[PDB]
Amino acid sequence: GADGVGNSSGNWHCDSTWLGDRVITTSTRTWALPTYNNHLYKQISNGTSGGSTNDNTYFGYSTPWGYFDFNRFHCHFSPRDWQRLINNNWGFRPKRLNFKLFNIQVKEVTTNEGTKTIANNLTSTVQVFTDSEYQLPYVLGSAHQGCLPPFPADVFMVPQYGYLTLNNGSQALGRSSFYCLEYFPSQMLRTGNNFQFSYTFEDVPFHSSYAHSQSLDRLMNPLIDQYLYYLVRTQTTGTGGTQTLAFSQAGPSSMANQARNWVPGPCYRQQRVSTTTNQNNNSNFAWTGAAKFKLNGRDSLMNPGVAMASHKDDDDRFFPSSGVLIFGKQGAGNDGVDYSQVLITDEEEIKATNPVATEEYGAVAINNQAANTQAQTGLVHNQGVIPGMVWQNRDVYLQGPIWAKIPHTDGNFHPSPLMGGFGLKHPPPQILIKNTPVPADPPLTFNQAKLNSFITQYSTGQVSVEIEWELQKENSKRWNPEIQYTSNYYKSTNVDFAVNTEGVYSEPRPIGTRYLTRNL
Amino acid sequence: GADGVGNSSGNWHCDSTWLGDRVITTSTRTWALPTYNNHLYKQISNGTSGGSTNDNTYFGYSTPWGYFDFNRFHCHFSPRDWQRLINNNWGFRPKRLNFKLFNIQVKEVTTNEGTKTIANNLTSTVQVFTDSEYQLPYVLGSAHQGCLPPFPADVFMVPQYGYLTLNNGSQALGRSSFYCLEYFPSQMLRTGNNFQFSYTFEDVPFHSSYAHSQSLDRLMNPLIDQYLYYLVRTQTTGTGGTQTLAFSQAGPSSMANQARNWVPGPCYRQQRVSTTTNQNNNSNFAWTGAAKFKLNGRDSLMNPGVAMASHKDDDDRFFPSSGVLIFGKQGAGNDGVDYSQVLITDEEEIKATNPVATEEYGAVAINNQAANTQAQTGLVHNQGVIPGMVWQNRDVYLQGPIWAKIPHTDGNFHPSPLMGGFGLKHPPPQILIKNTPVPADPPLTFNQAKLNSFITQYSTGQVSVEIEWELQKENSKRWNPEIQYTSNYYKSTNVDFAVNTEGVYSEPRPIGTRYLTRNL
Ligand SMILES: Nc1ncnc2c1ncn2[C@H]1C[C@H](O)[C@@H](COP(=O)(O)O)O1
Ligand SMILES: Nc1ncnc2c1ncn2[C@H]1C[C@H](O)[C@@H](COP(=O)(O)O)O1
Ligand SMILES: [Cl-]
Ligand SMILES: [Cl-]
Ligand code: NA
Ligand code: NA
Repeated sequence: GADGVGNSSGNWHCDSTWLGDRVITTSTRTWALPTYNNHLYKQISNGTSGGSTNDNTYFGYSTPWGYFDFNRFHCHFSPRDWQRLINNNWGFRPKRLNFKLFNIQVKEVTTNEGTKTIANNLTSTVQVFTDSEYQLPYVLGSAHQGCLPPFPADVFMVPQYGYLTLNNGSQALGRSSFYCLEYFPSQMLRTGNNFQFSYTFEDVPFHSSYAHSQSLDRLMNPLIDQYLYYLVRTQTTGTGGTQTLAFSQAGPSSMANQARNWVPGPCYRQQRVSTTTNQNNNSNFAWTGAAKFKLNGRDSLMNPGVAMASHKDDDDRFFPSSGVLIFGKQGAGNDGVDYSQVLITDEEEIKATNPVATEEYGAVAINNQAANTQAQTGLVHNQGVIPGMVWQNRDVYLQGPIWAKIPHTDGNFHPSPLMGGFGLKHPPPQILIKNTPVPADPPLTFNQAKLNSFITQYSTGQVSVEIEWELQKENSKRWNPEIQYTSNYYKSTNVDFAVNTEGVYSEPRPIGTRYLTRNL
Repeated sequence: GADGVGNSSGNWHCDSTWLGDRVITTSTRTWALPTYNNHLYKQISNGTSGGSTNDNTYFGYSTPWGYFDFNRFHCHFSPRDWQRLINNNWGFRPKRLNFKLFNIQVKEVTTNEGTKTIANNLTSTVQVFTDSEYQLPYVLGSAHQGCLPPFPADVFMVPQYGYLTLNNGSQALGRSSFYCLEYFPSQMLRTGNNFQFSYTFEDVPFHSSYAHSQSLDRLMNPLIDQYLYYLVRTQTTGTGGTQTLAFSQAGPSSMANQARNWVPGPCYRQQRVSTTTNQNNNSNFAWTGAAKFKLNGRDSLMNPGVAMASHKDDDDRFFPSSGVLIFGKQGAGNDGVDYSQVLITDEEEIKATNPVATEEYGAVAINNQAANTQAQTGLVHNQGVIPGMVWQNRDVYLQGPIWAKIPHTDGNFHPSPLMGGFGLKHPPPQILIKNTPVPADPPLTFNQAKLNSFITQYSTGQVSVEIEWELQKENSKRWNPEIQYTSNYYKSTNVDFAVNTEGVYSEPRPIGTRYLTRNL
């Protein structure tokens, strides 16, 4: 038969294939969908009143719908695969994908007298649809939990969909928009029924898997001397102290002086903090210290900020308070976890072209030099883009994000997601799922009221995401061995990126993308 | 319909057909699959610490998967069939096979208040796949229990899959590899869904079902005398005792002296032990006595060793402590069972070309003979292969193993499984099965955690293995009746290879392969 209950409505594909440039990832996981909001759209707001501050106010709605998110690299990549990709390519980018939902099973749970039994409702349905026109608030790219699990074996719960609208305090404005998912043409399923579609990534720039092997400043030959001169002295050396103009040709020895065609990238000052406890000043400056941007009278934290080097050499302990991504160690607590639990990423690789996060961009003269007045200079903590700058985008990690929807705005600049990734105008459409409400027996005499009693049930099934990535091979003529991600030989009680003695896959550290080195 | 619940998704084939050389075996058994490891991959290690010795240390993983093993002769052969094959062929070998899984039924068991009920989950699925590329640690050929039952009627449990990786003590090394079965493209089934495939055995040498009827030493005509001489005496006979060189032509009477073109096979000394209790020395030399090979600082027992004759004639009671296969009598206990329970196989058939297990290979001179110094000789307990050797491989039994995967190594010698069988580089692929986890109702509010609650269920179904064997008929011109496996006429209370009064099929003794005799 075509579609029956005693028939697999799809298969399990979890494979990675490398041919030439194209690497194909395929993942399958087993999901479970709870009933959300008792089949109800609820208005949710957080007020100014009460303990909560004004910066955490919001207005929105929580829907009875769940959504499928695969926006995390680890979903499509095995740790071993991530290794192959990082260690041999100068870049890569998504090309197309394929989604599938199958072997859907709906169960109805009954409880009597502390006795609980779960069996099948076959006639029951499950609704699915894609926001192919992008008419629904984009949830994804907010780094929200609920993406497919990293380990294929694990079975996961489907995230609940909800959105935010313009708000003043705990109130909404005239502008704020209320969306109803049901007002969307969605496809329905019964077990033996399957859903699926395909999408093709708009053209996007290859991510850089290469870390520079020349600093922006050191772009010139040591042996030669520039044909240009610079002002070397305003005053005669020694006792005389009489103003004079002396000019010198910037040479190899005087490298700093010599003129350059390109200058470092932009910077927003980030407060510095040291892993060692003692060094830090004894105040709770987590918030007061941190850089932030104020929008509509509300100050939001600048996380994770513009792309900047985490630390200057040998300052490894240092990190921006808010200027890097942080990943919890497995089993880590959501609130107030200790330092040991967290994995603080490090973006030092990009130090060569990008400004250090914790230091000034540089200095600019504050006044005209005078016969009486002395020259002055001021520091640059906040530096915007100017002609001649070059820079590197923030890195993605095996457990990082992949893409993000570029806001539909009149304009924007270098729209590469600040958390790292590919910026798409038309990203993979949001996939929405929901269990169709099955009413409990209605009262015998007609009632104008809307039914408030339903059979309790949840659904389960497999999901498949297959993505085709385009690689960009290395062309380096570097004579010496390059740096590469490896797993240390030395013995240990547990294996890296494996299950422990209890059956708990764990990702020991974040894994960057740039190991291979390319010239500037 | 094509695939429905009320439809047999396969039939029962249990037949043997003989045409010409080709004998075709077909078996079908009914299996049951329990849930394994609560749907969890678990890290398993045995430590140096505690009672366990260092030689029993290991590191590995236990998977939620089960595997189908047919690697035992009795599965495909009826005892009567084994008889026909052994009693009329000089050899045979596997040619191709066909596997099938069908009539899959998944049951979900419920327990309330000490009340247990088992019914059907139809929408539930079962995953299956073959390691057609050999990317998974090879379990088979380790003589592990869990192969299809010998008796067709019996219903069996499916073995759990698990593997081992490089370990130091209870720790893993950097090299050690962790495999995830789910990362394998596997096919899913619902009842009315069936799986199946075919494989063809790489070319392999016919097993020898023939026992030699000439000793390697006695390969020459009695009547004739060799045209070659040997050194018969170093000293004059009688009183004189003065050195002289005397040479004689090796004749029929002096058979031992005469030169030969071929010499016996290799040997590793095996400690001798007698079935009679009194003869044996009163010490627990089971381990201390036994020969062993030390790998990576760990001593493993040499079981079952190289192929060697169990005993010289009339030494029938004797056997190598570790140098023969042992099969438990039906109902025999796993640990510390008495001698009566066990069936100790006997490889005396091969004594003619192979060295006796318990005796030295022979002797070699230890020094140069001297006018003053006397000649000396030393025994050879360990003897490696040298030009001119010929030997017989170890026999397979009706309840023995069939093939084994030749380790993917740079080199090897005469790669015939030491436990007996056919050595294949690409053996029948491991067949992996697993019940797909069906989650218990999830909590209403999204949780980042991985689901830990599942409906309890197991599966059942029929399995079919069909193998085509190629025979090699006897060509003997032997005038007298040959020895053959028979069942003794004399009355008994139970029939050989039948069920007893309780319904317990039992294999009374091991059944060899070599009865027919061929010349050397
Ligand atoms: N990841 C990503 N997504 C979307 N747009 C991006 C991305 N990275 C850079 N850009 C911007 C930068 C330029 O404005 C343009 C490509 O020009 P070019 O001269 O090639 O830099 O796209
Ligand atoms: N059972 C089995 N499996 C695999 N390889 C085997 C087996 N028996 C012997 N051999 C080896 C011995 C030789 O190296 C080769 C066949 O050569 P020949 O001159 O025919 O002995 O194969
Ligand atoms: Cl976490
Ligand atoms: Cl047994
Ligand atoms: Na709510
Ligand atoms: Na276990």
